[PDB]
Amino acid sequence: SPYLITGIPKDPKHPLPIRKDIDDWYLEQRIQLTLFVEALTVIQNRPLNDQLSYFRLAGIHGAPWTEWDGVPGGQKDSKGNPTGFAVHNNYTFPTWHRVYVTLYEQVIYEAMLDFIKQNVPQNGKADWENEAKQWRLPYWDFARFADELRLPILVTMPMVKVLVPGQPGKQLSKPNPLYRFQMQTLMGTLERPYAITSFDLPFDKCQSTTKYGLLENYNADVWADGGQNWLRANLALNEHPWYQNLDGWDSVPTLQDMTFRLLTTGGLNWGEFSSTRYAPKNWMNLEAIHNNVHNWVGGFMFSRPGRHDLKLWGAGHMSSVPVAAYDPIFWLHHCNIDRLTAIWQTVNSGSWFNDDKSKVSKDDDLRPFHRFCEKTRKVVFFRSDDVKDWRSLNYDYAITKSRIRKEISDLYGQRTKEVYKDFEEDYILSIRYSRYALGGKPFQINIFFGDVDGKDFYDARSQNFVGSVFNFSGVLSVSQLPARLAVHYYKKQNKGEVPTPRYVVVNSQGKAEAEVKVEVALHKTEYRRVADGKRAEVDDAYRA
Amino acid sequence: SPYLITGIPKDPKHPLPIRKDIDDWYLEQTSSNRIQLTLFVEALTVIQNRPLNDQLSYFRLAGIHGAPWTEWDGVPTGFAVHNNYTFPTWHRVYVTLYEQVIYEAMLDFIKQNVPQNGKADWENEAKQWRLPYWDFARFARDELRLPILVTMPMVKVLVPQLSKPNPLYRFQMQTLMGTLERPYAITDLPFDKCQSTTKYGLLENYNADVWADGGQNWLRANLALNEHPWYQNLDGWDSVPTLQDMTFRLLTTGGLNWGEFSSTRYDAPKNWMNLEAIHNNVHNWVGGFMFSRPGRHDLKLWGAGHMSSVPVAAYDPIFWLHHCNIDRLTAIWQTVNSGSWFNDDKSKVSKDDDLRPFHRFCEKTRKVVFFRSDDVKDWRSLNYDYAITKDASRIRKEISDLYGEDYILSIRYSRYALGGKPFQINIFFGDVDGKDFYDARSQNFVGSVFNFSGQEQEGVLSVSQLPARLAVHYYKKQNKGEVPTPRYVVVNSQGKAEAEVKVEVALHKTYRRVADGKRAEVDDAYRA
Ligand SMILES: [O-][O-]
Ligand SMILES: [Cu+2]
Ligand SMILES: [Cu+2]
Ligand SMILES: [Cu+2]
Ligand SMILES: [Cu+2]
Repeated sequence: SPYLITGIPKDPKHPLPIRKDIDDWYLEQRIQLTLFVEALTVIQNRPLNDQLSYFRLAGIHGAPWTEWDGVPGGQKDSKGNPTGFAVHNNYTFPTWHRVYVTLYEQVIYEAMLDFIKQNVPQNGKADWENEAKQWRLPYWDFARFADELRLPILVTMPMVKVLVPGQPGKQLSKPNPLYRFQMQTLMGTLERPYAITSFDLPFDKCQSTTKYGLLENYNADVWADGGQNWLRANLALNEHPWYQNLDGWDSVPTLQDMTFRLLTTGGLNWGEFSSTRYAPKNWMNLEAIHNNVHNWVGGFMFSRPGRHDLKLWGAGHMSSVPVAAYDPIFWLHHCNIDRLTAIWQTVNSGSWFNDDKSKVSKDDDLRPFHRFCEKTRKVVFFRSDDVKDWRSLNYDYAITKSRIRKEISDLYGQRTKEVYKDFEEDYILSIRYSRYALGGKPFQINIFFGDVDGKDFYDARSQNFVGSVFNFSGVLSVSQLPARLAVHYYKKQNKGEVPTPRYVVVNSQGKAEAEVKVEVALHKTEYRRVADGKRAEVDDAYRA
Repeated sequence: SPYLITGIPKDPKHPLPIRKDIDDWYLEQTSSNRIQLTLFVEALTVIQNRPLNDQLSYFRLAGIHGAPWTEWDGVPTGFAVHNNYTFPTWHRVYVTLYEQVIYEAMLDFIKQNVPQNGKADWENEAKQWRLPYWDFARFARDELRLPILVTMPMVKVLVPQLSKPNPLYRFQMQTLMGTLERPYAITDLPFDKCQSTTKYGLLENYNADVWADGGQNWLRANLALNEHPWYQNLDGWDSVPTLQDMTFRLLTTGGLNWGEFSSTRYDAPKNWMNLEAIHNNVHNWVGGFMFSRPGRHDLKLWGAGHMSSVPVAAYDPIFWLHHCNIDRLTAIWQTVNSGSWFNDDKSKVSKDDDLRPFHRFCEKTRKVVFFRSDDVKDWRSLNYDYAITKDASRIRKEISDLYGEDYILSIRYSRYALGGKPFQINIFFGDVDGKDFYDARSQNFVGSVFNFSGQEQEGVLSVSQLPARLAVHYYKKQNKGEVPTPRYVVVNSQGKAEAEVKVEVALHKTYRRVADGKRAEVDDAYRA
């Protein structure tokens, strides 16, 4: 039978339960924690031929590009480009992923019920079923201060203590299914047709998902499980201009600034908000922010030229669209992207596929996700209008359940406001590029104000770095970066002059790509364009 | 009981088998017939899963060294010898104990898992296997590194093929070590809140549940292991890892007596480069000892772990691989200093100390007695060897191949300067950054001395030596030829500077003292 995606079934006793912040949810805890851990462990341990195994569910998103729920799987097109179900660089990006997250949530809920049926004693039946019915997939608030932004506590824990129903007072420390996804062998040697086999990282050599764990110049057996370098990921997540590392300047995490802007800027239409797909004012979009977070969580650079004692590179699944869904944090990230969509919808209530560009895609089938159309009595694919109201999938968020503008400021606008207040003008960077510029491989666009260090053009530790744009998806693509504070620093160092944005396109070997076109400009409001960007050159040894 | 320690029994098919470099061995084993690798993985797994009342469980064998300070083998401060001249010999017997237990567990594994017609092949491999050593001072297969196998969470083994958790990656118990059953509970750093050993995994500003298993930050460990002067960070200067230089010097410098070579104990200065001091820094570099740092930092390079901590270091499986190489360095030095064995007025006293709790049978009396140092002067009597000492005629050239005006830093300190707590003495040439006085990334950093401890015997202090030739050469070039006055900072586990700690630091040149060290002030928020 087709798998009909409904969201968790509606119980009068459980009216629109909320998806909680995963750090809040964990800190308060332990039946729901036990349920989620036990259910997800079962799901991750299902066989490859079980379509509701974790592997096959993550598989929907990308590699290994197989069928799912009876829907033919993908393949490389005539361009040489892998074709799968997930939508990137198009206006259905938020709605495709809305249904995807709901699928995952529903499968977990059903495994929770099966866990209760097999493991909980009569005394505890109804309480445990009650918690299953109130549970919803937690979100990771990547833009909320945990002083700094952080990966969820639970994601950084290799083991988690759970309850043992029937043995009161007894708890067990179990492998945490949110920490990593581990298979029984290297993903490159799975049974056909499931092997993860173009990609520029050795994901065929991984048994487990990893964050920053893949580096060139280590034994290939290290890549089987490169570990969870969550401290490194937290560092990347707190990216900000380089000058803010100097004494006497305050910092603001660029991710939080971007998210505050995304949620509070008015006058965007759906097409502008929903996607990177292409007034530079309106280029700050959901998908661009989501792309940078993918990069910062997983890492995308496998190597770096030269010799470096401190090694800040390292690659991992979340930066790679074909395999990102295997990392258990993928779903928590997309749960928050769904939350951000709901928030924006709530404060932009008429802007639903409302422009001439996105209207073309409004009625796209969101394959492979089935539902029953009661009006025609047929099994059909989800469409974006079916999930316009996320509440018809029987979940909500606290923030979307009157005080939403205040809550946005309180969660994402306090630091920005505090530091900006020290300086009444805004500056932004516009960035436009082609996701195909490097034959489909990912790349990072880094922008600098002032001289670029030809051996160090990578991150917030690089002299004069201002911000990055990550080409996750591998028509054009756009993004936007805050630039106000970095321009102020530059003006201070350079007699008030406005800086020329300088950019470098960095590939997964940490080298600069000279023929990837990027259009970068600096804009000002008391927006007008005030400087045109230029490519910076790097050292000979660092040139692709 | 008693458990008689003998080394692996002699087998005429296996004359004096060598303890191999663990990276070479792992590549031999994987580079399909991985029988020795399977044997070591499976046997150490079984040993790690033995119960606490089994004195041959991993926990109890590690417990000999320090916490939780219980009996072992009927023998009622840990047993481990530190800051004394029996440091190399006590640990020689300890490593042999570990190796023999694993071998016996290998035989058990074969009896349990190998079909009858395969047993001879598998037994042949067990009998050839010896505990591999970690060559912490050899460039790994550009830089020094933790062993390949220590950095792998999972390892593929034969089923007499299958991926299994790697018992060399961590030691994991089923509960937090603070809650174990009396008397075994591990109850400074929150080691009671650990279920697993960790490298750099304990940081203060994170949820305590993170500490249950702080992970294996092996990239950070590798960075520490490659410690060298800050200036070698700059374009386009060449770098030399201090650990490799120290090791080359330890092995090639003639004229030390056993007392000088064997220990940090100080009851001149050119002779303060000793085995125990190098071993101490490696402990720090593998595990990390700083739990916190004051002030605002984007890049967080601190974090603490078991290997930096005397009472719990033996729980980390790399402990044994590190001590295997310390034993190899002893054997190399013995080979090139053959007349120097507890043979000076200082160390002679300690030679007949019983190496408790380790039992052996005396053939002269047919009694069970304790090991003494002279019983293991010849390590081959324990039926193992090292390639480098089995072929001794070339030893000088191999040492050079592997690890190879002079200026040296001398450092004399009390292990109990902070009441027994660990600390790191960092030395600088030039101005010190009052908010960054910690490592190779800190401006003008030259090198560190780690106090591996956790009051000192009257009249007893500790010494170490650091290479300084390249660092002085740089500072003079950059500073109008000025010979640098060494500046020191004594750093505690909170990343703050301990000003009420007196250390004796001095710069010597070919040796004559040419400069006296001074304590560097740091920012107020960074002062202990
Ligand atoms: O979007 O993954
Ligand atoms: Cu996606
Ligand atoms: Cu995504
Ligand atoms: Cu010891
Ligand atoms: Cu030691």
